[PDB]
Amino acid sequence: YNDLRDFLTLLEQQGELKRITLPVDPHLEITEIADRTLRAGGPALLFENPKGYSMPVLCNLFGTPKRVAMGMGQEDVSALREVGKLLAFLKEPEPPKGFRDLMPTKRLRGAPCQQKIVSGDDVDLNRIPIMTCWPEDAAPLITWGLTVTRGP
Amino acid sequence: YNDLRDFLTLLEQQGELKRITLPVDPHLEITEIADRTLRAGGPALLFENPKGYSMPVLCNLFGTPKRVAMGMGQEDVSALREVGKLLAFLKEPEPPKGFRDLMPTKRLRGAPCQQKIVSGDDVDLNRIPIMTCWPEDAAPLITWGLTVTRGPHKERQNLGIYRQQLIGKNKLIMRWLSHRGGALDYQEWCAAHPGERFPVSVALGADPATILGAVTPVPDTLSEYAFAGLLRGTKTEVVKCISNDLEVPASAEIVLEGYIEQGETAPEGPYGDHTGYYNEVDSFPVFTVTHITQREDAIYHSTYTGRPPDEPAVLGVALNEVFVPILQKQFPEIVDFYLPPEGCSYRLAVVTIKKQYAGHAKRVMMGVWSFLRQFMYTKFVIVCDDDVNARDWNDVIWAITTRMDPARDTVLVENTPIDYLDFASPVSGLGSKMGLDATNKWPGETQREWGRPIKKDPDVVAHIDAIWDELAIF
Amino acid sequence: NDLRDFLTLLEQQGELKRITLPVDPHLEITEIADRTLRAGGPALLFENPKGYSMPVLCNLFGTPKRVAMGMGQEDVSALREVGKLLAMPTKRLRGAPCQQKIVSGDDVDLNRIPIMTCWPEDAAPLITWGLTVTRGPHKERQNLGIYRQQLIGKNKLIMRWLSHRGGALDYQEWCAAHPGERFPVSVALGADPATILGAVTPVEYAFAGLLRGTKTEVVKCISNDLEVPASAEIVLEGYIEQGETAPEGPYGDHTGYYNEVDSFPVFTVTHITQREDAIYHSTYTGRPPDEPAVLGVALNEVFVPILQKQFPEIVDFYLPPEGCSYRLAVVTIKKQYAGHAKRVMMGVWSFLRQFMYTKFVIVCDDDVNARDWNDVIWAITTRMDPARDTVLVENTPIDYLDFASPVSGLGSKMGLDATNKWPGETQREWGRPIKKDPDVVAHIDAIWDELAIFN
Repeated sequence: YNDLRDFLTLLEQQGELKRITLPVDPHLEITEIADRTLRAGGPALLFENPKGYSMPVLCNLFGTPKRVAMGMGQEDVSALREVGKLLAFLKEPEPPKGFRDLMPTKRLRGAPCQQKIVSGDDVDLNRIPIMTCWPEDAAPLITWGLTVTRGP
Repeated sequence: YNDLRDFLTLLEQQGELKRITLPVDPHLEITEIADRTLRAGGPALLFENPKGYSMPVLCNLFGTPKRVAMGMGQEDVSALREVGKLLAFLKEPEPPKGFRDLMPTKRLRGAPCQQKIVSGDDVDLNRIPIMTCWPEDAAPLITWGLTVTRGPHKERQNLGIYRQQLIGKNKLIMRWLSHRGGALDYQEWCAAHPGERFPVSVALGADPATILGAVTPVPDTLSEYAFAGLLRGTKTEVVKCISNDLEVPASAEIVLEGYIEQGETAPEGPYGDHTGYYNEVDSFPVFTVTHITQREDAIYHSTYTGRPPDEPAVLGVALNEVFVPILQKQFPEIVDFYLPPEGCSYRLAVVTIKKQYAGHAKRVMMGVWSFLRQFMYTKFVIVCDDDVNARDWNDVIWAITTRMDPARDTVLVENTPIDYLDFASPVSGLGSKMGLDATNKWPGETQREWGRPIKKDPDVVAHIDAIWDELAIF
Repeated sequence: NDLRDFLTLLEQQGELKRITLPVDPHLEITEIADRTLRAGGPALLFENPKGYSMPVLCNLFGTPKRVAMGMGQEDVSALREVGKLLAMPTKRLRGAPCQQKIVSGDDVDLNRIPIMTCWPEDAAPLITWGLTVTRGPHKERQNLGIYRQQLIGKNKLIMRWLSHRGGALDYQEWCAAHPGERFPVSVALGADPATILGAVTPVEYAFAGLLRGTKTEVVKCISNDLEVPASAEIVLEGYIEQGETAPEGPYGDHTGYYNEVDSFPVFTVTHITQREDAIYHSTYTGRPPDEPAVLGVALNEVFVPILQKQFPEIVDFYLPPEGCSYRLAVVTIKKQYAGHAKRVMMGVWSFLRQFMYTKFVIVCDDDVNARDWNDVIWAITTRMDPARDTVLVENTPIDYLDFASPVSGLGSKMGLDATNKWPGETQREWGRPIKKDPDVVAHIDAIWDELAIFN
């Protein structure tokens, strides 16, 4: 609801989340487990013992239409239709000037995403359990994470 | 503004109206005069001396895009775009229940359209100067006048433009071509109350807004009359009928009330329409007029259809100016969207976009044949870049001929839906469409060095643009 | 008689407007002439050209009625008899008016002439008209031909010889017979309508003659033997030094695109024999239609009678300017059987050679005005079905310079059968056109004035 953590506690309650405390390698091993998992329904996976990393790797979060729906505050694949109706309506909010005579972003000061910080000299990306997907892949590849940019 | 009369006094002041006090026959003579008139700009015509009738015949009202615009409280052909923006916005008024937590019709008691009344025993339609258009036409035919009907269960009512043949002193033919509008309310009433007569009313000479509202297509999320209100600025004043609950505009000039006797039909004799050819005889429902109500010194509004430029043809050009923005909102690449009258108002369209990638032309193509319902029957689409005037055949032909390879750049798709009356098709209601993009070809679309087009200097076109009037060339 | 005389009559008919306001021959005249032509508009005489003395004549052939008067025929469709004619010298005057003024040596200076620039990206000013005269080193018969010459010096123009036959052929042989010797050349600007017109027709000086009956008058050039028209407003007598070739920067042409760079012979001007109060005559070639296109339209009338001898059913053959006056054709005929339109189609793509490169052919019935898009589109949209009425022939020969074809010199053509379909072609009830009875037309005809509709 408010953040990812809350979404995972919700899913874990609904049996939609599984924790693999067993040692797993983020180098194409996580994909294999995730692949089989997704290929058979399967819950979101949370590997808390990645070989050589301290960060648990969370994947296959939206591996089911049910979970995708839930992630949108609907908890029902069908409800997605209501989201379509909304999208349509949002396109034309106000009328032209001729016949017109008839949800802000809450910015905080502090943020949990800035609890731990490192910069410049020491910003080793190698500390993050970035995973490799297939045997012929070039190198580890960040796959999620929304890139934010602004026009000039 | 409020009623037709006011619209004509306005036009007459602006030199857009002319009164032919000379004796003229509503039997194909008015058409001839109107035709020539419309074929050369010409004002709306008001014949106040029809041979054998007391009602002056008013025609060619929307014979110019200017006058069509004015009739919509805009007084500018360009302004029509604002009407398109409005139409788009009206479609989605309110959000779904899920995320929701974050212009009425002024009915009067009395009405000038009911100043004079006759019914049943004496409802001679022969008194009205209904005009005949072409020499081979079957008989006099009412051409304007919005037909009002109501469904057997829906409170909302529909306004329709159906031509009506004169088959009796009090019988007309109701030609409901479409499978919607009044035609739907009838086949529906027949179900809900089989055998019982279907109520119908036709209003002749209503305010330009109610007329144009009936013409322009509006979303089912709004009543025809309602739309007229936005256009006009004020709510439209309607009034209850006499033999039914239907509502007709109170300022209407003449109003015909009656019914349609289930099963009663009649062959709609040949008539020439927009295509410029005669329609072949066909059977249709017959409207029985039990009541004729009109104003004092009421004038008969009428028109005609034939080889374009047509009275309706120009209305369509003016009406297409409103779709442009509705079309652009969907395809921002579209610069201009035009449908030449010569192409029978809808049979051909020219689209000019800002090509941003190979194969783009095909998208706008499919777009035209699917987006809006008023362009599903057009069988010819030409796609061009923004350096060509979609409204100038010299520019379009140049494009077709210089930046196109027939076999390579033509898209033919078969067995698409087509107008039941388009005799030129292999089979009624089924035909093919042709798309021809004449857009500059990009690498991939071609392997040759494309030509560098001549582009006029903006400042020069701007200079002689000012000194132009000083240069008394014409 | 001559140019000066043709302008008189033309103005006598309200077909020639003098422009007193100062207009710049640098693409400003073009912008004006271009609007004038596209919308009817009479010939234009720019009397007050910016930065120049002599006035500028432009767009005199921007209307088929002017091209008609340019031979006293008054009949645009009178060239048809000329075509049928395809089955008389000059009068070499001694001392012509076009020699009332003469200059030479380093006194040439072409910058003094108001030669115009047509488009904002054009290499330099260009001489669109001009009757280029050349005498081969063999026969005593000189050639004409119109070639555009780019200004590249106080007395240097680029002689852009298009094909390899005609004026260009001379220079070639000449270099062979007389290797290393300067090749005489001259260019007349302002010859009478009959002369210039005849200059642009496939058959040279004789043709112009027949166009006016009486033979044309010529005059020996002051620097060479070439005989230019006596009625000329100004003559450029010079030579083309062997081996001297300058690059002709990009110029917009009749197709409405810029032509890539290319090298051509350079005309060295040694003399400029003009006349007192002489005017400059030129045109412009840009996105069609343009002065030259609407002119070829009239010239293309000499082929109509040749096409009719072979295809009697053809009622009218037209090649609108918008199609580069050769790429698209519209033929109206008196159909006599199913599939008739196809026979005509291929007839267009094969009979005459000058027509075998028409990319688009539209066949219609005689009740259509091939020269009226309101009638053609009507026919196309009301009597066609894209699917079966379109003929697409592939891998055929086409303009080597037409970059729209997939390959140079090879591409496809499209035929449009917009004729009324008959029992074999359609299997349904064709429509009967709305025809008006003359009695009612006649009536309002006699009443039209009374009805002060527009008065």
